[PDB]
Amino acid sequence: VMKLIGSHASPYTRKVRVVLAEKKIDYQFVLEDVWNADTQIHQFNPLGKVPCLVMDDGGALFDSRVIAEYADTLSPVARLIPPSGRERVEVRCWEALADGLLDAAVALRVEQTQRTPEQRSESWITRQHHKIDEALKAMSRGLADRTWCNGNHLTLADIAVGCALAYLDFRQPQVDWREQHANLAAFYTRIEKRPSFLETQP
Amino acid sequence: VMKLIGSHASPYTRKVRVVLAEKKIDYQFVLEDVWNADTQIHQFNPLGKVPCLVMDDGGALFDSRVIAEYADTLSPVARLIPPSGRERVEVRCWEALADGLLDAAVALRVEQTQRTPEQRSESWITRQHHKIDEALKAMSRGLADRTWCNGNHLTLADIAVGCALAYLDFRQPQVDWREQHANLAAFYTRIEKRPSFLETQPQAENLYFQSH
Repeated sequence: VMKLIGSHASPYTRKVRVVLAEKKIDYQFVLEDVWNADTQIHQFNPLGKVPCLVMDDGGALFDSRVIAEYADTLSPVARLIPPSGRERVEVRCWEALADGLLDAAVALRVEQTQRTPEQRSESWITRQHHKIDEALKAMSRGLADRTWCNGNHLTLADIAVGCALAYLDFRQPQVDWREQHANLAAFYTRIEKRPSFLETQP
Repeated sequence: VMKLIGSHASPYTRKVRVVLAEKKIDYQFVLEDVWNADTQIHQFNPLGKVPCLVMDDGGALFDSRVIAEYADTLSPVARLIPPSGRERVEVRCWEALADGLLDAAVALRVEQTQRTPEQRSESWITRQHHKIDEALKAMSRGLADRTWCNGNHLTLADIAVGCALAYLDFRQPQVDWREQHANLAAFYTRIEKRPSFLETQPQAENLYFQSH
């Protein structure tokens, strides 16, 4: 049974867990705290980050984009990444946009947990908030009046976006993205009802 | 003609520029300082980062992984990403390992340029150095005795690793990765002489090739 090393809070881990649920791939979830000085994560991921997927042969895979892509090939249930052309690049770019919102949101969390008050930079905080604001605007423009991010079915784009919006609710709950972007609010109301999202809340 | 927004120093931009050169895809390189208060980057990439590839119709693509992947499809010259199976995933994972080394080295550059001396965190600096150390060990272990990271030819894996090692030479020269890992030193000697690498050195930021 493949092992996924991660945490319940990690939104990049959540992206992978939603993918695995949507693909109906069996796995064992192994919890690790990567921020603790005595973490053992470097035995498996040289970058010291979660998620990391460890196979039966002991092969380790990372990061979340690589794992999600691999998982899509492992099972015939759902079609999360289009095989080619315009649709594939669109889906990859949506994943990058969502991962970039996560990067900014996680940076804001790291600024509070990994730096003392004297080490914190208000210009850095402002900069990450601006990225989140701009990413949300792009997601809203991109989705427009459509049900799905790309094509007419669930893809990794939807999963990635859903994880990003849910992570804002969890760690930046004062960011009122629903008020600014009604289509993203409606999108999330739909996606959060999926069992894959229900079973992977942070 | 597509426009690539980037900087000479940016190693993620370099990865894309190397890919574009290997693929023989024409593009216009548009220099941008994303750290300037007057930057225009958010008019193209909502994340405010380089590289960003802008198409004839104004459509914008990011990040470097997505751009490199798209670029491999645009031309029949070389195949930088295997179409499937085990080889594709291995190449994607190699790219993530190199990009993660870059993430740590860039985090160090940000700790220098975006934090005052009073704000700098020695624990954060140590953490990123540990990631670079561990990434280099994995790259060395993974490459072993082979000529290329994956299969019998240059792939995106080799390009990404090359840009990472070059980026350490450029911003972190005290990391003696050559002395630590003989196989990486030999790998880099082979890859740095490729025209795609020669034409994209971050050191070209200093305007040397505009001298007569």
